[PDB]
Amino acid sequence: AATGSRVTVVLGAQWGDEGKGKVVDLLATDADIVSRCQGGNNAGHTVVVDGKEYDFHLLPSGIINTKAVSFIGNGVVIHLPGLFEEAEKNEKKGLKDWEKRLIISDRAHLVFDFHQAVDGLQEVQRQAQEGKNIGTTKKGIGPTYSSKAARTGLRICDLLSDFDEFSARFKNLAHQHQSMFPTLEIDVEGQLKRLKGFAERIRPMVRDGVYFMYEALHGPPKKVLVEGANAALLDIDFGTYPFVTSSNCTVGGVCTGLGIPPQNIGDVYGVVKAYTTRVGIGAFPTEQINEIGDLLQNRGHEWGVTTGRKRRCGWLDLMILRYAHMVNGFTALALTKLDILDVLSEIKVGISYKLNGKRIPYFPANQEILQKVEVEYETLPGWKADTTGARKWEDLPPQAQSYVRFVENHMGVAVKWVGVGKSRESMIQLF
Amino acid sequence: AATGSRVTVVLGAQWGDEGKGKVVDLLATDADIVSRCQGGNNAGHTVVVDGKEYDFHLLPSGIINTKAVSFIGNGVVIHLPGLFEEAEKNEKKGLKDWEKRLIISDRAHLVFDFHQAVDGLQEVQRQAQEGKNIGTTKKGIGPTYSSKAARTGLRICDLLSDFDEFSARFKNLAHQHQSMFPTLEIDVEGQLKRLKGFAERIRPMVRDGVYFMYEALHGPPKKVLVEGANAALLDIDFGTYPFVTSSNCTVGGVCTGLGIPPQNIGDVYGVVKAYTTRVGIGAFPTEQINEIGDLLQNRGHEWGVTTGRKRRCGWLDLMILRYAHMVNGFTALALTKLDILDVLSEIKVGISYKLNGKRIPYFPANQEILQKVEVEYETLPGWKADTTGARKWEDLPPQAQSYVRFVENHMGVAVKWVGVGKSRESMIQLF
Ligand SMILES: Nc1nc2c(ncn2[C@@H]2O[C@H](COP(=O)(O)OP(=O)(O)O)[C@@H](O)[C@H]2O)c(=O)[nH]1
Ligand SMILES: Nc1nc2c(ncn2[C@@H]2O[C@H](COP(=O)(O)OP(=O)(O)O)[C@@H](O)[C@H]2O)c(=O)[nH]1
Ligand SMILES: O=P(O)(O)OC[C@H]1O[C@@H](n2cnc3c(OP(=O)(O)O)ncnc32)[C@H](O)[C@@H]1O
Ligand SMILES: O=P(O)(O)OC[C@H]1O[C@@H](n2cnc3c(OP(=O)(O)O)ncnc32)[C@H](O)[C@@H]1O
Ligand SMILES: O=CN(O)CC(=O)O
Ligand SMILES: O=CN(O)CC(=O)O
Ligand SMILES: [Mg+2]
Ligand SMILES: [Mg+2]
Repeated sequence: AATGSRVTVVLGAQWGDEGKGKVVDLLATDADIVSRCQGGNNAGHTVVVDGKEYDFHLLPSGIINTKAVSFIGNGVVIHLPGLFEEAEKNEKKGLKDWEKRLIISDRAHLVFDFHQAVDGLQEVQRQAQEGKNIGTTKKGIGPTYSSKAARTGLRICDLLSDFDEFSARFKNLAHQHQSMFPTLEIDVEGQLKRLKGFAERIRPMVRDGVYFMYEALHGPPKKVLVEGANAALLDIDFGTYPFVTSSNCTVGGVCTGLGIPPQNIGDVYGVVKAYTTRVGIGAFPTEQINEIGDLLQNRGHEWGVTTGRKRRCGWLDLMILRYAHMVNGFTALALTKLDILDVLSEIKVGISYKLNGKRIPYFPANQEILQKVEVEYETLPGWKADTTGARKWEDLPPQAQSYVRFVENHMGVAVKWVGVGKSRESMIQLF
Repeated sequence: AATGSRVTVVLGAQWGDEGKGKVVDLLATDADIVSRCQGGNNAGHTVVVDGKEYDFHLLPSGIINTKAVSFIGNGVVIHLPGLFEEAEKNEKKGLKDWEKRLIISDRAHLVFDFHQAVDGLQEVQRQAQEGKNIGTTKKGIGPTYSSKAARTGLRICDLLSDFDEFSARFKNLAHQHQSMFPTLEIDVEGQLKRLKGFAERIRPMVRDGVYFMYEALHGPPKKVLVEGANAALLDIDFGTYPFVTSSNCTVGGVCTGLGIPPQNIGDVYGVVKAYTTRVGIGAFPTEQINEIGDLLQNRGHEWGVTTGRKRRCGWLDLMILRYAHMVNGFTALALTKLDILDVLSEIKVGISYKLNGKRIPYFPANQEILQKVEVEYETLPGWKADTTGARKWEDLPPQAQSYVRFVENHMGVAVKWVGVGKSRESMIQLF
């Protein structure tokens, strides 16, 4: 107890959009603190409660919980205009006094308008050069994380300190990018002015996140929830590089993005969609570009919560999941969108990859090798029944139960939740 | 046990060069695997054994241990020429068959010659512009971590796959930098050719680090040691930004740099020098630019193991140490270079900072605020006796013991080791 309490973590086990927003929302009901540790607003997390639906991006999904404090960690890159723009969209949905329960770490880096603009330019440039780009959300996430590493980026604490100093580096940073993209137009005083405004708006919410989390973990017992963004296979280190996002979406990102030791990390839940989706460029072994893909894409309403882009769809892929578990060490899983499969007579599930007629011993570090593998499946029998109404383990029909077990067994991790709808109550807790 | 074994970690608690090489060497004697998780060869870790001295940079310090396997994780950025150049320097010291016990993660990013060249240029540019630069080791660490985030950098697996594809992106990446520094000269085919050579040299050592560490942690019990590089206050997120290195030197870096969950991290030792040193630009509250600084710098032989640069010296600083503990959650400490203090009649120790005559509640996120604080000290009585010979807790004289306790008490972390020399046997294990 001297060490402190342990946070609960919700992580994406695939290529994002697995249902982290829904899982976090569920768990956030009785949490004292809900936080984001990495990424920016490239994330799109959907929460449904009482017929009311919200789409969060920078705001932690537990922001709707009026008793809880939503915290944005130092690992997150913030675009201030987008933040308020987002918060103000949810005001119109009933989000009241959110600015009263939102803490922002003063070490978080800032996404500047030219970062997003550079994001665009770099994509058009890679496309109109090598034929294809990464397919980023063009939210300037990659550019801003690149300025962070370079140590040229600015942080919250910078914006709130002397503004004349800030403006000095801001002008200099901008110029640096214009050197990358001469055709890049930046309204220095224009943007810089708005920034000056934002400073006073955010100021009251800002704090030292390190002391904040530390004090929280060692003071009277509290329940802290960490909302992962993106997912394992999108991890800058472990994902399908270079077709990944620019932050560590894996468990280690919790430590680096909030400044807490591995001794303060409790349960780490892996959010697993019953089938796989990917939005953007890059290998997708079980991708189904056919009638099956369309049923999944359509029945699942698979379109970017952030870009409106239609997501690619495929069968469940155990190779990526097992790989994800090796890096995150999930304590239990949340198997989502099981109901999407209610209508299939049979459901194929990828179990291994084969390159030269030979099976691969492990998930390829080289993404191109992945674009050449021939996955071998395990056809399972559908249940052809509506499960959207199930609320208990028994409500599920026989073949639905077998599907959950198939997942538990081939991964070696227990399924603690089963999603059968997008609304908070459309959940089944198995233990 | 189902989860697996837990690794032991050695981290720097200050601004580097605290003695991690000496601590790792000590602990590596009976380790099965010793690894690096972040940084590159900007690191300089000194090991002394049997009168024989080694200076490691990319090679894990446990490389001298012939029974153990030295592993370079995916969080590390490698400059191949420097790696062999380093390994070949230690051959001339008796390092035999090292290439037989060195594993290299195939996801590690590559530092290219132009990265180091860009490092130089950027420094000269910041200096000859705003008056001062960061004071990097000019090993191209910042530039290569910036290419990683941008997803433009290349990795081991890339170098070893099709070389024609590699060369394609290599040429493109180079051009990108020349756009940053037009005066930057790159011998594409020249460098690219050498790279082609290195590929075959490193190839046999490369492996999938994720599967490697995973298998190691779950197979028959083994002892894995993780050698941190740089230190807490140099952390890209938590250090004295922008006067920091470009990787997470804190505990979370172990998870992201090796792909292991917080559940596989055991003891995390903080290496603490009895006084503080910093090499490069940036705030240094207890810095002693005087006769005291010279005695410390001189008696301690404080000059860069990597750049030959004379390190800045100051009294011990508890503010940074306590802050370091908040982020790393040290389980025990290694108080090094206690013997350097053998001659002082009294020893001042910084306990808090004061900005406006008022004490600060916590370590400033803004580094400039740090350049304005007035530290308040706690003068302790020296022992004025030679401790270089002590090997037990009792050998130490009264005032030496009080110094160790002062540290244990003001940090809330136990000192498990006390350094009284640079040789492996010049250690005292308190428990
Ligand atoms: N039918 C159904 N929809 C679900 C379920 N869980 C989540 N969803 C929806 O699936 C979508 C997942 O996209 P997204 O919100 O981006 O996931 P996130 O980015 O991981 O938070 C959302 O529109 C959710 O409402 C489930 O169990 N069943
Ligand atoms: N006298 C003395 N020297 C020590 C002790 N521990 C380490 N050193 C020396 O202090 C220096 C620390 O620099 P460095 O090797 O860069 O530390 P690292 O980068 O943290 O591994 C080395 O030259 C060590 O040999 C100690 O207890 N006493
Ligand atoms: O540089 P970026 O803008 O991050 O784009 C890099 C790649 O990563 C993808 N991507 C980024 N965030 C994603 C997300 O987040 P959530 O699960 O939190 O809703 N869900 C799905 N895909 C996501 C993009 O489509 C792109 O291929
Ligand atoms: O971009 P970089 O080349 O990393 O420089 C950024 C800043 O970080 C410092 N620095 C980097 N590695 C260091 C080291 O490592 P070890 O403790 O492992 O031996 N020990 C001390 N100082 C170190 C540099 O002096 C500089 O101010
Ligand atoms: O929910 C977020 N994503 O799916 C990203 C996007 O819309 O591209
Ligand atoms: O041991 C490494 N450092 O001290 C870095 C340097 O020499 O600058
Ligand atoms: Mg989403
Ligand atoms: Mg060193």
